Amino acid sequence: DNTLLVTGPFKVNGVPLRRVNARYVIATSTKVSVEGVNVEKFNVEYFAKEKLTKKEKKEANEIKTERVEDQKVVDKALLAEIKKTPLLKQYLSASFSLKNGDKPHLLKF
Amino acid sequence: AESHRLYVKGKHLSYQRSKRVNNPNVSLIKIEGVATPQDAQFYLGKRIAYVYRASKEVRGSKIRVMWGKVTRTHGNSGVVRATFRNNLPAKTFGASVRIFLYPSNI
Amino acid sequence: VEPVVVIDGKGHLVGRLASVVAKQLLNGQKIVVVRAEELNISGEFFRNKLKYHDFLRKATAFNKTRGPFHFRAPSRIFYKALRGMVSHKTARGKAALERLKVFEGIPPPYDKKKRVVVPQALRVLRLKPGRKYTTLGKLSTSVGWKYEDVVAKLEAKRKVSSAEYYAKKRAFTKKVASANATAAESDVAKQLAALGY
Amino acid sequence: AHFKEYQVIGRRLPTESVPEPKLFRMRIFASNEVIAKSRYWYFLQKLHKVKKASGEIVSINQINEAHPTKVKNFGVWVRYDSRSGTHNMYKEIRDVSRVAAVETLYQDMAARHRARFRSIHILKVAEIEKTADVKRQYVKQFLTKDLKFPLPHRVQKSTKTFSYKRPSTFY
Amino acid sequence: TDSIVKASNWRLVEVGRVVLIKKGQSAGKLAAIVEIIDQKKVLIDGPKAGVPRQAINLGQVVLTPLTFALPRGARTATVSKKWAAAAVCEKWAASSWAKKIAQRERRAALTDFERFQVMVLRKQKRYTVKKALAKA
RNA sequence: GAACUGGCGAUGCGGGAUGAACCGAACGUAGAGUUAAGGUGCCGGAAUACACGCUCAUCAGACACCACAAAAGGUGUUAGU
RNA sequence: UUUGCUCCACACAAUAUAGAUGGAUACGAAUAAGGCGUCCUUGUGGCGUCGCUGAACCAUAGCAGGCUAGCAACGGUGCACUUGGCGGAAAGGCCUUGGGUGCUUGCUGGCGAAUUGCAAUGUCAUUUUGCGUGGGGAUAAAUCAUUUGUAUACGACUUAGA
Repeated sequence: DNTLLVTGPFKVNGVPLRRVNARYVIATSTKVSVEGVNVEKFNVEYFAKEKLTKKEKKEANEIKTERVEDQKVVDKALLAEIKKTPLLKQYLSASFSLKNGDKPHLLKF
Repeated sequence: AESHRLYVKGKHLSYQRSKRVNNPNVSLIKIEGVATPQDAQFYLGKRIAYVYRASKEVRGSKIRVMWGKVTRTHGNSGVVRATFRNNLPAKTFGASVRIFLYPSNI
Repeated sequence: VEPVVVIDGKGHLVGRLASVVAKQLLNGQKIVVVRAEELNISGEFFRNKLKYHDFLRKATAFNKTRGPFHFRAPSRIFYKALRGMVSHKTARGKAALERLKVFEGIPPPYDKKKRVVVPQALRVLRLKPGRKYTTLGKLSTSVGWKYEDVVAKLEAKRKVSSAEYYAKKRAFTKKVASANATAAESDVAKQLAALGY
Repeated sequence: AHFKEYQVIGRRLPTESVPEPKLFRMRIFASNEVIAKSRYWYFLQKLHKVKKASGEIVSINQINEAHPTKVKNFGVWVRYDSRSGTHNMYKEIRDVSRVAAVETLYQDMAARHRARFRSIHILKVAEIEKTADVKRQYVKQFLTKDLKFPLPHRVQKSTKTFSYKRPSTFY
Repeated sequence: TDSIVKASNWRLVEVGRVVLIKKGQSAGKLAAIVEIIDQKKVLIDGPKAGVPRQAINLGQVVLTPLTFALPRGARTATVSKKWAAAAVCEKWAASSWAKKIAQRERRAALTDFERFQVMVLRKQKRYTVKKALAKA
């Protein structure tokens, strides 16, 4: 459904296996190789919300075990590729933000 | 860190107008940093949010948002034209407003 | 870009500075103008004195108290020139004009802050060398301003204190530049030089 | 506008009493072909008994400058109409090509005598092949040996509305 | 004693003066002034940088402190030969003006990972400099 | 007071600050784009654009209709014969 | 005037915002001249360097920024104190001494984050007021009425009265 499968990895910055919209990301020039990861398991039916009825109203106020060992399988294959070039773990752990004087039409990502 | 801004600041200057007749359906936005239409062409199609506060809590918040988008450039100095779902209230001439980086082409 | 912009009014042209500043206020930038006694007006001092006398003639005949007020201070002359360019009779104009305060000299809220200039209103960049100009403080004390010498004495005292500040600042920055030069040509310095810093 | 030079060659329409007319040629500074042909017919109506309905134009060709990177001195002879009469003038211009020289000539006449394009007639323009035939001091000034001069009072236009230091006009 | 004046020299325009094109189609290259048209415009040529031989207004160029020998009205083969002989391209590159230009375009060409890297390196350098700022 | 035409009267709209007649253009209700006449320092939407010159006024000058100035002069300054 | 008034701390409400979202980052003067460094005979001095814009400089990694372990230094920074100054133009701020305490991303590790479901400002600021606590602080005047006549159309003014 025209979505991008992404991961943090979850060990680095706490972002799980997820899908995002391609119009809501910035493709940086930083590139790592993801060969050696078996992502053909995931599809549109892998992420189902189990839609809620109108009667169940949350007045005041969990995770799939299949999802958590799938995350643990993929992120240990990603971090082995991360350890080759230096400072990528720190780069992926740090957040992105615009400082004073940053012009996004002149910035290269 | 200490900064978390993921948008570009801008100012709501005025409506689209002639010398004596204004048009509230199109607003004029000064994005900071850009001083030419060729640099302003990067920001076309980006979403704009005007974020303001009110005393009465409506749906869990006292902060209300008005959404819009950049449509075209205006003039020679990087001012852009913007259209909103409901037009900006014209007391916000000179008020700050947020230009987000989505929908991104990069 | 800034919360408050402090403009040193020395050497600036009155109309060009006022047309810059009025657009800044209407866009929503807070402006404070200091040293208003050192503004410049192009033209002879006698021409501008004649212009002010022509302005000073104009008053309401049946009651002078409700006529045009002829303010004499240089800051209020600048305020007149700027209120001419802001549509002051509307609520937007009043809200713009309350983002401005103009002073003779540099008061103690702003003597420790940073002063900027407007290069498109500077006299040395705008006028041809040879054209004659005026000083707004001289014109204003010719037409009736009473406080030209007390501002000069206060400005002399402030300049003495500021030079005492600047000597310490220069010594500190020479120490910092010496330490940066001696701590350069290390591996982090060469990597930063390769990366552009 | 930005001028170009054309040769325009035309003639009268051929009749049985006289075929092959004499094929007059003129050099016109104009913005384009239409203005060039209009000025050609204007000057031929001033010279000979012909008009556009009675004649035709056999050729129009752009003449670009032979050496566009040689610096020349041109002497230009001009008629112009003032508000009271018609006068002849001779002005000489140091410039790199003929079309640019007549462009600065049109600007110079419009600036110094308020003469318009409709009032200026270009009699001729010719390169002065030898120095000391230059007769005006404002162009003879630039022909001296080892000419050099400074440019005092540099003004640099800024992009920002606020500058954070007092500028310098050293060059 | 002896008479003292402040000389106040600045950057004469003459033949052989090296200029930097400020704006236009070249916009940042070097040229050499071949001849002087009038007070406001000159004929320049920039044959190593690919600037064509042209007349140009003096407000579109910036004069550099570099000068080399040319006769007036020299054609582009002689201009290129004397430019290579005087070797003014690396003499321009050795200046802090050209280093500032190169620094500006390098900082423009940095990416986000490189910006993270210079932030880490600047933190390390700031640590050692502020450690040096405790003994003097 | 006449002749030919176009208008106003009977007609709003953009421009000329302002105005029956001038310039542009004639009108169902809306959306998008492009312009006319007029403009782009600020009021005021839009270049304190670019280029060549001229002018310093102890009543400068600043745009058609249009809201005025002449004869005569000036080693003021510029360009010419 | 039945426990009122002010200040301090947080506790909850209400009230709005001419419009935070890394930092208003301090010589003066000249511009047909300067700034900085250095040297000397200290000057309107000699020598070197810089500008050609802030496209700078500083700051900037961590759950909107967590919980822990170690190394290297004796630095950097925040908070409440504390010593000494300076600042009256609208000072209400700037500098400094000492100790405490927290953090340190200068360097190397360990654990956590998901489900806000493909975005929804996704809520983090400061402005005023009230009501509670519990801890200090202090115990007045003005007006009407009477009177005066230096005042006066009436108000107002000037006087007096435990």
